[PDB]
Amino acid sequence: SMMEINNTESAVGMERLKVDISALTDVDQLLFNIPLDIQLDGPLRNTLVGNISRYYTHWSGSLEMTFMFCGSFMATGKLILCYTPPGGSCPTTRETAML
Amino acid sequence: SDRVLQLKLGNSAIVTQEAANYCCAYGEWPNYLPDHEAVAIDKPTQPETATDRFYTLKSVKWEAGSTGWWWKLPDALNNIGMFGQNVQHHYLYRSGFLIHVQCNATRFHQGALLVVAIPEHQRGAHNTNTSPGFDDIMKGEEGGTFNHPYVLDDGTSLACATIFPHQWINLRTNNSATIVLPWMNAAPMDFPLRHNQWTLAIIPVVPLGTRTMSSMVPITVSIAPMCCEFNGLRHAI
Amino acid sequence: SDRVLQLKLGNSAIVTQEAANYCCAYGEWPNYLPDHEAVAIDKPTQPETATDRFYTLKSVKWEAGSTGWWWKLPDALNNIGMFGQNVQHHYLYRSGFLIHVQCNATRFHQGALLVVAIPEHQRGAHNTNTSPGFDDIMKGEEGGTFNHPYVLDDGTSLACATIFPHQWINLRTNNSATIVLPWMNAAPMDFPLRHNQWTLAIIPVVPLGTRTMSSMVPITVSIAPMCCEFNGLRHAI
Amino acid sequence: SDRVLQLKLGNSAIVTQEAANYCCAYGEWPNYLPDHEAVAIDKPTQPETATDRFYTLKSVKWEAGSTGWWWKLPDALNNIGMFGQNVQHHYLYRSGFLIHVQCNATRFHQGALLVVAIPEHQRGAHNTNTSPGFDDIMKGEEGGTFNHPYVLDDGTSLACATIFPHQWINLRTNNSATIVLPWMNAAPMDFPLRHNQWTLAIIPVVPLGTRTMSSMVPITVSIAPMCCEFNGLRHAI
Amino acid sequence: IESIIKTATDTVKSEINAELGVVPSLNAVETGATSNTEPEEAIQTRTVINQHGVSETLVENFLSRAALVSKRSFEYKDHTSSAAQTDKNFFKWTINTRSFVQLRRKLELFTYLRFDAEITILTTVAVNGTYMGLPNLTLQAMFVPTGALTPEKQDSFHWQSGSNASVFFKISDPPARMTIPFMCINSAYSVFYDGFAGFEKSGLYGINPADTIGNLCVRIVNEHQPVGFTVTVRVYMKPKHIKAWAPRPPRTLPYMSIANANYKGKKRAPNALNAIIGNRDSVKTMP
Amino acid sequence: IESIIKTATDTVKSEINAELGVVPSLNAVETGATSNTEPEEAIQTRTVINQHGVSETLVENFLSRAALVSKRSFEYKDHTSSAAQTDKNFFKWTINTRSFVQLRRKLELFTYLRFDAEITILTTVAVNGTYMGLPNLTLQAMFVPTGALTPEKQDSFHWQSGSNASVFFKISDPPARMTIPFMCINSAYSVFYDGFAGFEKSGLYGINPADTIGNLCVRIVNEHQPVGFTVTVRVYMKPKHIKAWAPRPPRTLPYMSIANANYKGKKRAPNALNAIIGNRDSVKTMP
Amino acid sequence: QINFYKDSYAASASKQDFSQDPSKFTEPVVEGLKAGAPV
Amino acid sequence: QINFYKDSYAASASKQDFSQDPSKFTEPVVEGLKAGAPV
Amino acid sequence: NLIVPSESSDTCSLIGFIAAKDDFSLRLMRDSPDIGQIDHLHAAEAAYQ
Repeated sequence: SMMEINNTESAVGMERLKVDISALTDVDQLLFNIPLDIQLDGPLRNTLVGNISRYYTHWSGSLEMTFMFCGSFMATGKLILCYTPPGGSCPTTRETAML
Repeated sequence: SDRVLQLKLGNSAIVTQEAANYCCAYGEWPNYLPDHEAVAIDKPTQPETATDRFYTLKSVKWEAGSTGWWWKLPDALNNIGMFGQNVQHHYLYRSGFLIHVQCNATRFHQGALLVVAIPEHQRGAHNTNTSPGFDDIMKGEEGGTFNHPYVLDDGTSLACATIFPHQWINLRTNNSATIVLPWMNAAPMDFPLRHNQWTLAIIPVVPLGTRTMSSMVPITVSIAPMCCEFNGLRHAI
Repeated sequence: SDRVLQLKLGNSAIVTQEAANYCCAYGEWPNYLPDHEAVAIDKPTQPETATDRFYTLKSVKWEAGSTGWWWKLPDALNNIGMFGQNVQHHYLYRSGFLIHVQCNATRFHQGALLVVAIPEHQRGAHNTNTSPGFDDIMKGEEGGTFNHPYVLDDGTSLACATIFPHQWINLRTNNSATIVLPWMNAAPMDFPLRHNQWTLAIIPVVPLGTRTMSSMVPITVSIAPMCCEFNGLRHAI
Repeated sequence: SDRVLQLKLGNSAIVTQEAANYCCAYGEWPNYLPDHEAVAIDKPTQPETATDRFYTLKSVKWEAGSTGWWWKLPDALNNIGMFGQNVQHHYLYRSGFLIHVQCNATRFHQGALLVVAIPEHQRGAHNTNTSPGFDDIMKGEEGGTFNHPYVLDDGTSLACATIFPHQWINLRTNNSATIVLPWMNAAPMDFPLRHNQWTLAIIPVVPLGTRTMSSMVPITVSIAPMCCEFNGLRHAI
Repeated sequence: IESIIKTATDTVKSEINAELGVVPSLNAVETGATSNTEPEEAIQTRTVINQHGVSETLVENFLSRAALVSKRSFEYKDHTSSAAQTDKNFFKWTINTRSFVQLRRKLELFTYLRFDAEITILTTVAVNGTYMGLPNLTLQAMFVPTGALTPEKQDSFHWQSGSNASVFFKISDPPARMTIPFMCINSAYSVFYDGFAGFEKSGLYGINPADTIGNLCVRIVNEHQPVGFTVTVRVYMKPKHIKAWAPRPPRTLPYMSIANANYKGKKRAPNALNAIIGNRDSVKTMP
Repeated sequence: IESIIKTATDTVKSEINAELGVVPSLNAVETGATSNTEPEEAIQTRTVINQHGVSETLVENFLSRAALVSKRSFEYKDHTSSAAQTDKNFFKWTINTRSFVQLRRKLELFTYLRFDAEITILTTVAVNGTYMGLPNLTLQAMFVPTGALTPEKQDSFHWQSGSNASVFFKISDPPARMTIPFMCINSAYSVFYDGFAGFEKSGLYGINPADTIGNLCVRIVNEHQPVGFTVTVRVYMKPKHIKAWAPRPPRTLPYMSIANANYKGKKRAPNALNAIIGNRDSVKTMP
Repeated sequence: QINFYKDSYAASASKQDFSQDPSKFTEPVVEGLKAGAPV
Repeated sequence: QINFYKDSYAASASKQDFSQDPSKFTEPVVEGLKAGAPV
Repeated sequence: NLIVPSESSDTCSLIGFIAAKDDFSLRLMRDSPDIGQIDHLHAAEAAYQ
């Protein structure tokens, strides 16, 4: 089920469920990041994995994030989707995140 | 292979060349009512090719500021063809549905439609304590428009609406969605004019956008009832 | 079939949908050093998932007047992650490499990249008798740029450089190249900070050109070391 | 027989000629995490000779008014060698420890060191309600000094501290103590930078005394991690 | 393929994977299917024997929690000079699971439900006031079905209960506990009813007539004391033998009425109409 | 060698012992081992068939004693003109085994514990005052886990308890008794945690986040009487099905806080900082 | 467990139904997808 | 003894575990000591 | 990089989903922090009138 990754101001209603990506002129650039807090009011809260889990206190197991690209057919592109285990802070450069 | 699909029901066929591996709702296929589940004791009529066939609704204009579209079943078909005449002359109906939704555009258009079939979509109104009236629910063949598609017009969420039987029309991948609905009720048959059991919802999660020549892109809905039974023959309304 | 490819090493995966049937260098696959070929008698460390994984380098801007790009292995990875820490703390290394090069553009762009892996690319300077210095060879993660890509910066020829393990990224056919390099030396293990064994070279034989909207097209290099062994543990430099 | 002992781990050996029949903590030997006890599902790295080896800490000066010394594991080793680099680049660790403590003097010196390994030595402060801060607990390679070794700095007693895995360095009998610690936690793996599981404590129950020439007698601590596993690879801090 | 899952699934060790034609991490959301990418196919895993049971997320256990469904304080006194709008030693309640939103959001995670209702009735007494002690009052909770007549007074002849099921219980006793069967005239309760109750177009929207249980009429069997008491009755429903069908998105906006599914949302995020999750500065902003 | 010991060991008769090479009474403490000198090897013993059982020093029996863990008097009255710092017909309690030092010193004889908690709740009522009698009040002890919301008032909507486990009990009843399972996310409770709770360096020292149980919120379900009552609730924990690991020296100095292991010691011996055993005149002084 | 009533709905909660079929919600498509083959 | 609950942690205290291994605290050394032979 | 031609829309969109896997497990049920009433659902008092 959909994540509200675009939980920002000036994202009104159904615009919150999508992340608009554009052509950039710098390399290795960050697009978005997802706070993995389900207990806190973040992008994972109003999901089927989020709402049912908040009736419970403890949780275990693997999560899968699926990203559907909704550009045109003539849109090409390559993304990297990094998951960083805790212990540090969040990675901000792609050199740091692909580790 | 799984991108081409011909759906033949009755005297109606639909071919499509960008499909997306059609959805059977809850893994279930439509059947007739078996004898161990029947209630109404009279012999049902089963007009097979006369009703189990694709009925094409009026197309809606997919536009820039669109919120969404919804049709309630069998209300969208209660006045079309021989399915509509069997509804008006009988007290009970029982059918599953084969919904095929069509929306194509060029390879320079983008957009994503959530084509979701919602069982018992008991709608709510906005900012009032009054329940939705009869004319707010029973739209017929025209269908309705989502007031707030983000909450599915019932206080729930569009985000979690993928728990229902759904497909997507992503314009870069496919141009059609097909959902095969079984009978979905608490009872075996039902009065079709005061109860809708499936709401077909089509929602722009990603809006239509391109920078090429701005043609009209519509969204067309073809719904085939499947395994129609009708009980309690009387006059028409 | 052979146009899609997922490369899973460690905690890293790379999917690509326009591949070109990846290259195994000289028909060889990376292995660990066997006992009948070993020299250094101490027990090696084999950090399997910690080092055998894709490390993504900094992307380079494929532009109009580009001559080429080169990265020397393992110099490009001597300071990245746990592969870099094992290099700094050990005297000997032994690994093969899985290089995946990414470059996509639209169906209106043209261009051809020779993605060639050169064993022992002993460079030369231009118009001087002086050998290339340390800073002209050991560029690290940044890599270098071909001064004269037509002669491969060593007096040889770009034309005959298809004798080496190579692929092409022709933008109308594919958007990725993958070369699987084994251990390539005269000795079994090697000191990684004073010897490079593979040079990944990416060369514009056909330049980038289109008449559509001029986006930035970069070239990204992901290199996975394979079957890493390290011998001669000490302090770091 | 049981007074001589060579401990070979990795590229490190330690011989001692006055040993005292080394201690296995709770009768347990270090192992790797088995599949029926594992939690983290990714493949761990097991750098065997790179991390399972003796790391020698800084020696402390056994003096006349000494109260004691303590090192917390793995905090004392989180920044040493390839064990430290695996700690900084991973989220989880799992290891046992082989602690060898060295203290020799002449046959005219006396003294007794309680070399005790304390699981989960949750320290306390003196004469305040404030918990010990981060800099009061995480001393790193330097270690700490007992404020009140008689109560083990936690309100308990030094007298009953022989319930823990311990040995003694009595200078008339031996000059070394060796304790082999297994994994000691409630969970299978652990975050090494916010949790210490073993505290090596060395305490002067009998102080150093002689009437011969007053040399410096130090106490040296060599700790070998054993059966190191690391999970959750990321960048370093 | 239906199978009996008592613990969570185990993980198998996996190797270096590099194969043409095989892209396990690529998917098609457009099919309407969830991604079938395994952890073994995305990273290199180890063998994990997983012993974590799944028995607490069973729909039986998820719904068999006793939740409050009704709550009335009503004055127990002489009601001669009292208003006609006031409860006069008794009350009536049309039985529904919509009045309290803890149970309501939980039951609306499903389209159809079939359960037996274990009904627990708790009674509290409190003096209006001087304080003299709490009386051990006897209460009658009578179950009046649909079409049967409800009492209009406390000494009425409807409390005779020749066929209505009454329960007579005291305040000092343990709380009165019965079990209402699966009572619907259909094979499941319609938690949502996309339809109208009657054949005329003036019928109510959103309530199945099959969902109609009836009335719970509770009186104090005692005659009134010389002083007044505030008697609070709390009714607790605990579903059991649950079969549940066709799960739904949870209610995100605050409820407005028990009669319908109308929404307003909160004034700001979270749980507002145009924002369900509270806002951050940008999509690349991490707290 | 692990073996089943149900009674204490027997004594065997022994003879005159005079043998070279054999010194059973000489030992090496430096090895870290306890002396293995037998009574048969030190004196001449007789045969004693020892029938003394060991079943009362079992860790199960040593810890399965119901001990007090919580205690609150709180006023049951109308709380309109009361301070915000006062308990207003309800209280909250973050559940811990550190507040009372009888159980705390006993549980801190071990490093790790794994037990089920049999929780007994005793309630006492007393009139503030004239005396008129004690009311049979109904209490709700609701178990609020970590991350769930706690009630802020006595008539709050958190007491609806759609999924929280509540228990409704009266003062005149026997005390309310439940069982909390082994609740930790690890395989044992860390009685001592040599570490920090968060990933930032401002986290608390000495408390495992896995050790966090939650909140015990107890209210009086009754509305307030015309007079005031002081209601005291005592919560008793009884560990059961105990597995215990790695025993520790007992706490000798008096505790200072429930949050840590800080020490001051008494002013003089016994149990002072520089003297745990009270002093005698000399080591050769016998009372 | 203990049920001394003549009606079978009076019994305690039946908490032993460990059957699952997630594929009626996660794979409702007509063609069973492979593990790594493209769709 | 009497346990009419569906959860096995609800049972009474299990006071029948008479296994001991004192040698993990009293003889934790690697070489098993003799009775009278010197160490 | 996101590289589109001139007639495609220069800004493209992603929709991110999340599920759990079949090794996922939940325990220790509590009330959900999401829902909350304060006073007066409409027609709730009319169920007593």
